[PDB]
Amino acid sequence: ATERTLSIIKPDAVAKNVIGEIESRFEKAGLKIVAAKMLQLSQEQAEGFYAEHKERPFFGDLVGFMTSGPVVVQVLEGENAIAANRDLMGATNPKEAEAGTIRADYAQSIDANAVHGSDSPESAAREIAYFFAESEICSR
Amino acid sequence: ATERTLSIIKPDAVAKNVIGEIESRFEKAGLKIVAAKMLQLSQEQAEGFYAEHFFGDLVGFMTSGPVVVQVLEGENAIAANRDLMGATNPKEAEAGTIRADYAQSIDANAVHGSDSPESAAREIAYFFAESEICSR
Repeated sequence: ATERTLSIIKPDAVAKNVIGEIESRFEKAGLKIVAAKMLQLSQEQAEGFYAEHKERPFFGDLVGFMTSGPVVVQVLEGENAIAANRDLMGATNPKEAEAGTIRADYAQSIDANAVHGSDSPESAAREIAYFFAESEICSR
Repeated sequence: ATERTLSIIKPDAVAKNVIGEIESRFEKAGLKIVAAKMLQLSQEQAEGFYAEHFFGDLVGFMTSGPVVVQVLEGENAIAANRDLMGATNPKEAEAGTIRADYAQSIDANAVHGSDSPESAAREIAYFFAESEICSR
């Protein structure tokens, strides 16, 4: 059945002005943007969201980047969306993503990998709540 | 000059999931999405926004479903957004313009766009706080 997952278009993608194309990959895969907003995270906001990695070697560098510029945080909804959005995205590391994946077409380095998406139902619920209030989401 | 303008992707376009295609239109035209949010407009919100004004029809459509409100920035953005959208009525908009390509009627014309400098500032400020617009 249908589900909702969190997707972030990251600073690097935002700065390349490729929001439309990426957004079209989602839409044309059958997923619908049911909640979205552009913003710039703060040191604290980035750290809250990525708390899971709070003691890994790239945490400091990740926070830096996810806060370095604006992003489009958004909720994608559709049939089996969590798994779907992962298929669209490709490997976290761009040099491993099959051709045609957002991460392979729009990014070079794992630092600046274009997009984020949730990896499970449990993190999908957590992440959506982090950035959106239920009344903000306009299921359609 | 580098101006800003208000853009809305109206319910009809959002309903058919073409947010990508229209967004790519602006970006490729040289415009930049410098602030955005999806949201369902309430009665007052729509009436509030359409302050300088069939009215009951406009309001009715503009609230029939979710929309994406946003600020576009870049050289001559206000009129470029206009030349891009095409004529307000799609039954007359030149081929290629957003409205001809996505729009059915003048009642559901896919997009909206600050019609002037004075209308832009008003329109932008109504939906967005300055701190939600991050130029680049």
